[PDB]
Amino acid sequence: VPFVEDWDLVQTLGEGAYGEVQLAVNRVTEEAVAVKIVDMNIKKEICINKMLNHENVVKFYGHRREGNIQYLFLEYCSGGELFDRIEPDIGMPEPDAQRFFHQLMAGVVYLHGIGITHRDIKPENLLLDERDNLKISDFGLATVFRYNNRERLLNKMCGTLPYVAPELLKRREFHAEPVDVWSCGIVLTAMLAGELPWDQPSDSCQEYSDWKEKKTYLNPWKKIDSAPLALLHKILVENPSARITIPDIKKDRWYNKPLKKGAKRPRVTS
Ligand SMILES: COC(=O)Cc1ccc2c(c1)NC(=O)c1ccc(Nc3ccncc3)cc1N2
Repeated sequence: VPFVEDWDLVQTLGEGAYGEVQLAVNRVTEEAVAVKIVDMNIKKEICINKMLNHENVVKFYGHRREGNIQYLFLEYCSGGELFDRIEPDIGMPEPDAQRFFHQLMAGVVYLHGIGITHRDIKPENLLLDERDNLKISDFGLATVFRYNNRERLLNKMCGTLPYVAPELLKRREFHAEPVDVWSCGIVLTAMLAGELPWDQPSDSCQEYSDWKEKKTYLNPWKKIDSAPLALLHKILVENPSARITIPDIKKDRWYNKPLKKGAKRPRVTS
């Protein structure tokens, strides 16, 4: 009973404009949590976080206000960022990328199902727990696109340019779901080639023009096997209304290709 509410801040997990994130350890139980410290947008992040409950979404335990400073208690992910599992210019083994992509789809399906769009999917925002289970992180740019079963079209510029869908730069209004599908396709590209295909998806970007002209003999596409590449051809489609939806990604051949063995379990012989 005494001291269970006490947490020691043992190290910095992240720093930025928002403030900082510290790894906190319970004085009594030694449970590890991530505490987001915002100097003080944050009201919306907390409200969205209160809605979330899924195995592939960073869990929100609660918040505390100490005058001006807000403390967000979040699920600690000991495996760090997916970003650091991507070898520059190489990527990672295709069965690992497939497993992470399955868990990313489960997370995004969940959020879209409750009418939430993350709006900044990228490997820095995809964390790994002790068993390498992927968790969608940081709902600071997230918003509600569906309420009372009515879709709201988005118009605000949100995200990170290499991961943003082309409609965000070309259209005044756009559907939220194809934008998250697109960023997931860029994450899959990064996992399989260890590089981003373009600085941004605009016609003034030579690499983006090459892709629309189907020059897949060029990098990063040359490093990707034909089966995951065929999926990327359906995701990285400029027209968001013609882009593949998640129910159709779940039917894709590479998505359902057996590649990955289960977690290595202890065994003996004779
Ligand atoms: C001491 O470090 C380690 O042992 C390995 C490590 C490194 C970076 C992160 C984590 C773990 N885990 C997080 O849960 C984590 C939690 C939060 C976070 N950043 C956020 C920023 C803003 N909002 C939410 C999360 C990054 C994170 N990455």
